[PDB]
Amino acid sequence: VTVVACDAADRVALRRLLDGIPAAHPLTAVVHAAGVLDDATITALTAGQVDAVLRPKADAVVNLHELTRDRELSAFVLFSSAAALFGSPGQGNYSAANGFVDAFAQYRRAQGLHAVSLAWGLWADHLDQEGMRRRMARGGVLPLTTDQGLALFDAAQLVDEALQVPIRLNVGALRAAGKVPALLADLV
Amino acid sequence: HPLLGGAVELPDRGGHVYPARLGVRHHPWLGEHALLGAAILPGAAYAELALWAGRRDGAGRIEELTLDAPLVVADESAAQLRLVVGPADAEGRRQLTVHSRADGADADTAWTRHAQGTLVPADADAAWSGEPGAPWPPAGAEPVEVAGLYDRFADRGYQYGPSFRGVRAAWRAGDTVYAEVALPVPQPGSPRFGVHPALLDAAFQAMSLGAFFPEDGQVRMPFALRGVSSSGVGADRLRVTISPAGAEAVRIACVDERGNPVVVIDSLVARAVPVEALTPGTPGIPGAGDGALHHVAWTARPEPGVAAVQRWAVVGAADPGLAGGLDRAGGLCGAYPDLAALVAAVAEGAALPDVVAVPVPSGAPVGPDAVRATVLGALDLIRAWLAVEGRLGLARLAFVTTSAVAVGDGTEHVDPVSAALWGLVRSAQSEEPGRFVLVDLDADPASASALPAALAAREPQLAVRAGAVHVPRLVRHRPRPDGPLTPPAGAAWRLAAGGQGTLEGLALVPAPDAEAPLTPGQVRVAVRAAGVNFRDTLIALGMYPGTPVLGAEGAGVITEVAPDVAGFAPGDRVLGMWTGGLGPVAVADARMLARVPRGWSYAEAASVPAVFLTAHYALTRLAGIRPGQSLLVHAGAGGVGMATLQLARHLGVEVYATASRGKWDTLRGLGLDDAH
Amino acid sequence: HPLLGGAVELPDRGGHVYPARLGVRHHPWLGEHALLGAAILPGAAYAELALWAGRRDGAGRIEELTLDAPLVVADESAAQLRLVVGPADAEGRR
Ligand SMILES: NC(=O)c1ccc[n+]([C@@H]2O[C@H](COP(=O)([O-])OP(=O)(O)OC[C@H]3O[C@@H](n4cnc5c(N)ncnc54)[C@H](OP(=O)(O)O)[C@@H]3O)[C@@H](O)[C@H]2O)c1
Repeated sequence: VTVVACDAADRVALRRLLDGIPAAHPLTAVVHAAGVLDDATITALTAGQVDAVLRPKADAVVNLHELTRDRELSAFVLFSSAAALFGSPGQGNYSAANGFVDAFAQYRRAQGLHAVSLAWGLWADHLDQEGMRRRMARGGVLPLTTDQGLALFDAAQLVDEALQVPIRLNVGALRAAGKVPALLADLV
Repeated sequence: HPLLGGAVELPDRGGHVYPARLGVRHHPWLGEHALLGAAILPGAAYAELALWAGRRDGAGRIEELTLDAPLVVADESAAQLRLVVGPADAEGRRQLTVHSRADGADADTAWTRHAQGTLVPADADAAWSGEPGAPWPPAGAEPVEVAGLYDRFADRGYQYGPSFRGVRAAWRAGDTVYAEVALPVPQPGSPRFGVHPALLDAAFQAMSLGAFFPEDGQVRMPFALRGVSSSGVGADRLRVTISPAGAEAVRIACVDERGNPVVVIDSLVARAVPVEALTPGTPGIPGAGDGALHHVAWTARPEPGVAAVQRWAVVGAADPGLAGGLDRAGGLCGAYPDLAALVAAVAEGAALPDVVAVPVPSGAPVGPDAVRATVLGALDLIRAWLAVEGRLGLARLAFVTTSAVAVGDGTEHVDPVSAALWGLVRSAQSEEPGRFVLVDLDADPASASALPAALAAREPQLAVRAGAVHVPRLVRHRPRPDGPLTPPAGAAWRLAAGGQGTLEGLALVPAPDAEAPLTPGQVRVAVRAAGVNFRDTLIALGMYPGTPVLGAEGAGVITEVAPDVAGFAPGDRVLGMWTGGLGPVAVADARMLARVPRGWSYAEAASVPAVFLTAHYALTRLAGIRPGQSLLVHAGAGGVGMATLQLARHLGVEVYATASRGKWDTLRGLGLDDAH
Repeated sequence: HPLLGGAVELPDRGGHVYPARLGVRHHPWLGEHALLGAAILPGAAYAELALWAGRRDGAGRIEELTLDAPLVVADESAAQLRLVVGPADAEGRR
């Protein structure tokens, strides 16, 4: 095991990382779990606030895609959010980054490359996040235990969908209160 | 007290502290009260605690009791609860707060506050007890259908376990409701409740048995209780009277079988349950027991029975072919270069459009630089649209992208850049509902013509494929005939003929003989790809139950090696010939292997063995062909045919060959004349 | 602790409560400190309690400790004493 200081969006730091991987044990797979939150309403979100959130998600994913063409990855996994699919309010830039990631897996599967985007629900185990947990609960998302979250990672490895949504939903609580989003209408 | 311990003294705030440890193993009924998938403590439980601790320290009446956020009961080792009693003020009144924190949690994690209220002295001398003889049920009360009530609560979200299901009869009488409740199981232990929180909640259940609440079909819990005096002691069966106190408040008066007033609530107010206020208890899964694997499903709409129309205003880069589709239906009111021009034209008397369309252009390079541009431009535009004054703002803002999503479960290409805008608006739709729409189009000009129909569909996001509108829906993943195969639970498995004689019968089946120990001369391969011969189709067909093994060839990475084998070691990329390679694990003979050339894909590698070995074995070892000889190759555009032509050109062979006249381009490209 | 019991939890003020029962029969020395005819608890006694309970809940140093009025020790069955520990503020102080 190695731990490396590397901003995955710094195309020179990542290239300097990959070049320093042993030749007898070449890279064969990637699990992308870099992420940054910086929340603000549409009328309030700034330019740097956008750049700051896309940088780990979109800017990094693209570098991993272009710096590894000389290697055929057996797995290439992208962590997204289910707020990209549902549209969690006050998180426009976060949704844009994670929506780019979802598509960038569909964009690799089209080319014949391994890829999967996982639009995660909410995990059981922080101020920028303590604001989001509030907004994912307001929409009926419930926390996924640590083991159960991993089990979905495992089982999703067996399914040939470029985009998959491991999530736990309190569908009854939205039907009760009448706040059912259109996307969820068939789960009642 | 069955739950609380001794009162712990408090000099600073002045007063007492009643501790209590909560656990389902200690009190199995603590979980048998649950709403919408969350096992929680009923509000009725906080009342028992208050009337008991309050009678002891003078303030036996509750002036007001407020509930802030419910306390969920998880699995064994539930959380401890503490009640605080305030000091006696100038009038004898004492404050109250209730708090809970997860069992064993650290001193640095804080406590959640669940209840606060105010207690007062009250004398029971005034109206101690009633008369034992008034006709109860009152004359003219309508019997209430109690049959199967517990199934009817469940359907709405009142998930009540064996301990609270005790409403056995009831009657409605105009404003008021009369009902009898009784604990399903009496409590046999000498630490007993005066009135079980289960029996009180059963009384609370009887509110939803009348018409006290709006017909909004949503679930309601106790939120605030005012003027609660309890007099008697030891009541397991009750007779409850409920009248409306005010317009939005009800008064509850329950007696024993003999008419002795046990408790009276001067006013209870219920309030709908925030969905926010839940954490999974997993009693009886009303949704998602432990979580599930979902995927979006684009499902095509039926062709609309009639032409649909809106007023349309196209603002910006008019993709060629788009305006033609909108104008067919007669909905195109104006083309404009930007929003600023539209705003002026309409103030100058142009048509107020139902829909303002914003054509997002494809072709952006898939890189960080163009994403910021696409986002920040949409961000600036949205902010411009919300500042639009007048009736023009009421129009829907339609972002019309090109292949920004994956409609079909195939290899559908996508534009990740546009899908970044798609996500920005995705959040914007929630912040400002009804303001924006997303409609994605393929490269078919026919789809531009379905765009009116798309916007005859109040869905917020939409996609059009070949002039057919699709709407997205999240869906729990499940196996499906007529769809992709699902590999078994094992790590090792392969593709195998089902024996029914059909391609539907192909199935991914466990393959233990791959995992098995190796004999000499063998290796085990973590297969990455495998080739397919036309013979492997014929095996999939044919109705004999015993069929040959599918697969002949492949490439992958070695995992184990027999001790006699040299020249291959764990970790080496290899291609070769082996049976049953249509799965992630295969055993192979080391003789029939080769190292994968630098720079090949596993697919390129796995394609080669069958075709070139057959063509090499035949040209060189069977026919012993020499330079200058002539060769005929039937089906030269096929698999083994192409391979034969490539070797034959290297061996100095004059090649003639046949193929379908449409494949002659493939032969003339392998270096053959129209005379050949 | 020879005098104090277990820390009793407090959600409202936030923090802990250390109870203790005082008695000359339990601790004969509690009376052997007296000034001008009054057997009392020395200020030195309140310091021990503070450094012990304080080390356990993070704040092992006393910035300031003020004594308002002495506690007299009468004959057998002396009075109970309670110590309260505050919640940790923005700087860790209690
Ligand atoms: N392990 C094995 O058993 C093994 C090993 C080596 C080879 N093979 C055989 O080699 C082939 C490999 O499969 P593949 O994917 O590469 O397919 P393919 O052979 O490349 O394509 C089929 C060819 O067969 C011709 N053909 C034969 N009968 C025909 C008919 N009635 N009508 C039209 N065309 C006919 C076609 O002529 P046109 O050119 O005019 O289209 C076409 O070129 C299989 O047939 C396989 O049985 C099997």
